[PDB]
Amino acid sequence: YKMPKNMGVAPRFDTWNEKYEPWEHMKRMGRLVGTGFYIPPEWYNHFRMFPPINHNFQQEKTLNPHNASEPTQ
Amino acid sequence: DDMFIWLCHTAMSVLNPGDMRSRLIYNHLRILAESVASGEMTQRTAFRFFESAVRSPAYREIAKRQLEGGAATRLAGISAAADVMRRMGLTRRPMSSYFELYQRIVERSEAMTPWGFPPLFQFEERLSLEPRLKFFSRAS
Amino acid sequence: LKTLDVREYRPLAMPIEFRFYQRY
Amino acid sequence: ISYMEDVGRSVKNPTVPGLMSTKGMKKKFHNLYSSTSTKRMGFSNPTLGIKKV
Amino acid sequence: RRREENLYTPIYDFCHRIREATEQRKRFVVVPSTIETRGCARVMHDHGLVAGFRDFHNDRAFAVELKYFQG
Amino acid sequence: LKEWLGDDSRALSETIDDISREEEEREADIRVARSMEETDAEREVSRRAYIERGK
Amino acid sequence: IDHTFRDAVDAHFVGWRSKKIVEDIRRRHPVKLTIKEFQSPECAIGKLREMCQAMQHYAQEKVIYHHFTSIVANDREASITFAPALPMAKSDSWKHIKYPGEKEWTNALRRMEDACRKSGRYGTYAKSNKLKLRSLGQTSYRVDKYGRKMD
Amino acid sequence: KDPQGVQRPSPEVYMKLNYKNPATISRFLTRTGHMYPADILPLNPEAVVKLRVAKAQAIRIGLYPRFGNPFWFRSQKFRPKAYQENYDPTTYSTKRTVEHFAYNWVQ
Amino acid sequence: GGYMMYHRKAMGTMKYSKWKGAHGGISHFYGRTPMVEEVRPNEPITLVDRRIMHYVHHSRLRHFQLFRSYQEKSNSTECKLREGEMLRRRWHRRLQKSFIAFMQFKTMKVLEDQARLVNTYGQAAVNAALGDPWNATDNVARERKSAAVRRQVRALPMVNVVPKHVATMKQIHNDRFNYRWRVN
Amino acid sequence: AYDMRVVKFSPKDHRQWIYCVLYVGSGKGIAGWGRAVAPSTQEAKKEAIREAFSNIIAVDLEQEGPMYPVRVNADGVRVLLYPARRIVANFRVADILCAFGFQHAGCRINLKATNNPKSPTHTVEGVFEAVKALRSVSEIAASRG
Amino acid sequence: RQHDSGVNQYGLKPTNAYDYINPTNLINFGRGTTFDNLGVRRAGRGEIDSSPSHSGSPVFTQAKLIGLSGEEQLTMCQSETMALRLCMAKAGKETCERESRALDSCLGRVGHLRRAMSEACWEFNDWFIQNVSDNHTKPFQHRPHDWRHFYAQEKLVRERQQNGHAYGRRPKQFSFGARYVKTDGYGKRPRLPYNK
RNA sequence: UAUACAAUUAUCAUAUUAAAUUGUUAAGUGUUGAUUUAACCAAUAAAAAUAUAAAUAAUUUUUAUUUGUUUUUAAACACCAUUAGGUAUAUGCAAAUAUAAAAUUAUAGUAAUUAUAAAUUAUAUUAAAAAGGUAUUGUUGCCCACCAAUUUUUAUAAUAAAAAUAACGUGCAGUAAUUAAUAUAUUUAUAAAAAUAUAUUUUUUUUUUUU
Ligand SMILES: [Mg+2]
Ligand SMILES: [Mg+2]
Ligand SMILES: [Mg+2]
Ligand SMILES: [Mg+2]
Ligand SMILES: [Mg+2]
Ligand SMILES: [Mg+2]
Ligand SMILES: [Mg+2]
Ligand SMILES: [Mg+2]
Ligand SMILES: [Mg+2]
Ligand SMILES: [Mg+2]
Ligand SMILES: [Mg+2]
Ligand SMILES: [Mg+2]
Ligand SMILES: [Mg+2]
Ligand SMILES: [Mg+2]
Ligand SMILES: [Mg+2]
Ligand SMILES: [Mg+2]
Repeated sequence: YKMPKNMGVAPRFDTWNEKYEPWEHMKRMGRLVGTGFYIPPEWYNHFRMFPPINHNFQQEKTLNPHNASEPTQ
Repeated sequence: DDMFIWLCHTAMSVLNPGDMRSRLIYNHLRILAESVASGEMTQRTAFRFFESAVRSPAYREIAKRQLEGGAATRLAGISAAADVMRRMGLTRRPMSSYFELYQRIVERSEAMTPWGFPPLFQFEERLSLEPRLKFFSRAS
Repeated sequence: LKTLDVREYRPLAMPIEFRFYQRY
Repeated sequence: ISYMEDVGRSVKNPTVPGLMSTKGMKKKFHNLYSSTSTKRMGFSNPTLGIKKV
Repeated sequence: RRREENLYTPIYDFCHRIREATEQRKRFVVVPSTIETRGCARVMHDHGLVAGFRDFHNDRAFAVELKYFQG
Repeated sequence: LKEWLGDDSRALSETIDDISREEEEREADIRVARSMEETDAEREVSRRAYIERGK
Repeated sequence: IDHTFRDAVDAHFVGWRSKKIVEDIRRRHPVKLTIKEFQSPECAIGKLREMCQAMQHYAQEKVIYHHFTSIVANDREASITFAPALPMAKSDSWKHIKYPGEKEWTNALRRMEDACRKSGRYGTYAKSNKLKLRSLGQTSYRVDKYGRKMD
Repeated sequence: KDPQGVQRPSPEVYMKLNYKNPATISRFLTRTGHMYPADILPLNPEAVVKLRVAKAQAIRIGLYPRFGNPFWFRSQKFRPKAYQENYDPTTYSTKRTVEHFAYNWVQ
Repeated sequence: GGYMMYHRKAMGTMKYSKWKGAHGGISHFYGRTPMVEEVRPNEPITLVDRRIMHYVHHSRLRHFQLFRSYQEKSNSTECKLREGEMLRRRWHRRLQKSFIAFMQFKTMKVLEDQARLVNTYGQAAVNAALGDPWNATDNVARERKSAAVRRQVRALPMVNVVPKHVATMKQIHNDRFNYRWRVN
Repeated sequence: AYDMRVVKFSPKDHRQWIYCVLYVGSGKGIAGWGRAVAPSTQEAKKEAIREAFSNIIAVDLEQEGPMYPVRVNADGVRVLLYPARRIVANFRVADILCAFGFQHAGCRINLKATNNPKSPTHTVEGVFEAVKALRSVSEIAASRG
Repeated sequence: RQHDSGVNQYGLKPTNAYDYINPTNLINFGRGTTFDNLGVRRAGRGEIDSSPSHSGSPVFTQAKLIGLSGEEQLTMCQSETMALRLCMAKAGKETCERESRALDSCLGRVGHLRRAMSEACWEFNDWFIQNVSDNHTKPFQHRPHDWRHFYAQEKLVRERQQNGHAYGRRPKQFSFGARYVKTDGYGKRPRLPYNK
């Protein structure tokens, strides 16, 4: 049984984005700082009051090519 | 030094990042830069932060009053991106910031589909490109 | 059949389809 | 190119075939010399040798 | 399609429509319209689990607007 | 448009046949597959050699 | 057709291989029984005799006719050769199943003894003293892994 | 724009895809008379039906040969014969592309 | 016994065997003839033949005929082979398009280079370099140049190579044109 | 846990690498877990530790335990984190939940305790995954406007 | 920091649970492996495991694309060589070196042309690796079993036509001339399988 | 000894809303003979092409109907056997993977499990670059049946069946593995198994967008 060489290290093509998405870090850092025991990094001190955009969703989660996901790009 | 790569992406890899002279978007970029240096953020995370940052209500529909295909002019981007590296203390010798940010763009200008990037290889991920083929890299 | 394993064979691969069959 | 001259072309194939027959000889490729296999472990691939083309 | 299979209900696939449309991050779902289904919608919209809803007095279906927060 | 065909026939035919011959003898130098080359003798030799391998 | 087999061989093998070789004789083929692997010359002929005395036993009941051709009793090879009868005119003119008998055996025996003694090598291999692990199952006493009793 | 041509042939042609037009049968076959595989010369399914039926009928009536394309040369006008001198930006021909690359570089 | 025409044993030459059908003039092959070429006067038939054979080979007709006319294969192996062929084709197409989409970029960079040459030496000069007859005083010069171009454009007949047929031992494939192993 | 895996660098060369699973915690509301495969024991320990500080999670303790059931599975390990009167859990899971400062949580791994797969790795990764899926009440309230 | 995030000190950084049980996977992907060569799974060029991939099957035909060194290979000069060959074959009284001059001119250019094409092709290998290749990470599309689901869709259809019964069933192959060798009352053409 | 499946996606045997069924065409003689095959032997050789629309959706067909076995060779190929032939493809009979299920084996008491897929394995003509492992420091690797003793359960078919098992003797069936394997079908038989007819990759790939 022959398979493509790097299938061992093959990325998860649906979910590999989640880890890096800004909201995740906003929430995590949000309840980390809330503890009182963590010095907030400065980006948090900033985006604390300018939280990122709501309805930008990846194409991985929404399987629509025609959806224009980003106001920017 | 990877900082310059990041800034190259924010300048050239983003269609219509608003008016980059305005103190709002400018501050977004500043903060994210200082957070890519000092390792507080992943490059990918800071990039997705930048493009998802809050700009102005009905953004696209104000964009229809300036842009046709949504591609803004790249001068404001580079002037801001050099400005940030100067005002933050990023380099010991002042000029180096601007020079590198400029140079890395000029070299990529000759490449096929220059301002698009595969999303996996664009930034830090498990599997990477060899140091010669990395994108805004000094070794290309 | 022979009630035991004549071969000692351990594949280390864990394909996501084999494990969670509720979702794939 | 040294010594150029205006001399005329000759008849094609002026040379008479040699006394040794090249026709009756069979060409050997694979087994010709003796080789040492760099195969480290495992059974040798059945497609290279041990498999009709 | 056969005997051993479950017998589905407008509530059953109402919930699964909404669940799947929430997983794909859609703004609108077209969903089965029965008394207790649009009842369920009004209650969810009371508690703010749903951005909005409407029955167009279409016989089969009506529509629900989903709400997302923090991604 | 149809064909130029040079001028005289035999002068063309000579060339075509020449290059067909040259292709024939640049072909004869290609490596064959092991199986085509060897007899049934060494096939059976390698067969026994393989069967008995467990000793 | 040539059948080569070892010196140590089961009754079983003798039976089915006998029937095989006779079935091959029936079709007019060349038949030679050969021992190229043997502990002793004596053993080698023990088996040649076994296979042959099984062969006539089976081939006489199905009544297929063949004559014994060649005994080569040699250093590296202990062998006998049988030839079938060509036609039914050959079966009716000569009706015989012809085998070697004690004289030919014992003679080519002593000839093998001398031939092998002359080269100084009395067999290709000989049995080894190794005892593999053996279970006997149910026993009335203590037994070590090799199948031997405890003193 | 047509992965499997629903455009080929243009409308008029359908009229003549019947059994009595050996010529118009022939412009859709090979020089041997066999059909082209779908991914070579794509045809609107109507045309394929009409064509295989046509060739069948024509054959059993004696109006088309069981092998061969009798109109092969005449039909060449109808096929897009592509000159190596022009460049069609859409080709699966990898030779033509590199040929023009060569040409311009040498220029 | 009765064999088809593409059968191995088809036209036998033996003391018993006798060929079937009208064999000359208007013949057994009457409407069965796949190709016909009127030989152009003063054209060797070797160009004709190599044209026919190149045609058949490139369109994979000789492949098919060799394949089916030698051995029987069940409809499953035939399907497997044909669809495998077609999917390998599909893949390589999607490779070619990528190559081409790059080579059009290369060609663009070349044309761009040519533009830079233009504004270094001026347009007219570049045109001179490219064979523009600015030195043509009268029509006779023009007709010399165009006579040159005529003698270039006239196409000498191409002798296109046809890969030989490889005869292997038990013939797993009689489509064999190379010595590489194949998956049957 | 510590463990040993064989690492083959070539058909001759074989190394013995070891395998660490641990979790860093402070009862003040912050924990994290890590695992690593390294050449030596000390090495894998340090690696696992920086892998655990990379993955640090925190918990909002305003509510002191989950206010709704969290049903979530790590790879092949189905975990339930539910509200309880006190802390109830397997000893290890329990002082993991104590590392976060939970008073009222209670938690169960894989229905019956005998259910496969069960490894020390699985036991840790499960409860950490579960806690990482937990939503604070304030967050829920803003979520509905 | 000083190197990649997917690669730590001892090898590829082991994210999924497969890496911790099988950590040969971190440090060895083959005989083209070096230590800088982990996380970049493709190895250098002209080197073992240097080949780029397209939908999982590796690209081993590159030269055949630009028509350098292929059987289908692009030929620069034909008209010349043919012209010169004609000259040689016609007569021996007159010898034309004019033809041999046009030809050797042609060749003299051809050299540089070829080096150009090769260079452009290596640039294509680079581009193809950056913006197209998946680095052997996706399932093969090029053999029929990979498309099994597609064929299934077709079998299903022929089943629903048959009243949702015979799956994977096909008509019995009859004979070379089944239609004309059979008497009235027996099936002369192969029926649908359900119809038997 | 008692002590809590799933219900969003699960491959071997309990089918079910479906448009089919029927078409009379082709092919055949000139003459003195090495065709086919890796190699043998029998011995005239050519051939059998056409159909869409339409049939309405669901609610009591489950003793009904239905899933590649088929008269006629005075017609061949093909296959099986061997100069002496057999057979040469849906009018009888024949439910059956397309999944409704609760740890492996086992006729539902036998042994204590089994099955499994991406790490690792040097030579396939690019201006050197694509490849498989039932093994696990890995082919001097493992394994497969018959052929003795014994042990144990039983639904006793040449010589009962099944399970434990470490002898002796044949071989070399399997790990793309010396004519690739796998499933069904039919035949064959010292023993693995082998021949043919269909499907198929848990086998390795080679790639004409009218020439
Ligand atoms: Mg295999
Ligand atoms: Mg591998
Ligand atoms: Mg096992
Ligand atoms: Mg394996
Ligand atoms: Mg006969
Ligand atoms: Mg247990
Ligand atoms: Mg490799
Ligand atoms: Mg069932
Ligand atoms: Mg008993
Ligand atoms: Mg028994
Ligand atoms: Mg074997
Ligand atoms: Mg076999
Ligand atoms: Mg085999
Ligand atoms: Mg089988
Ligand atoms: Mg047998
Ligand atoms: Mg069988």
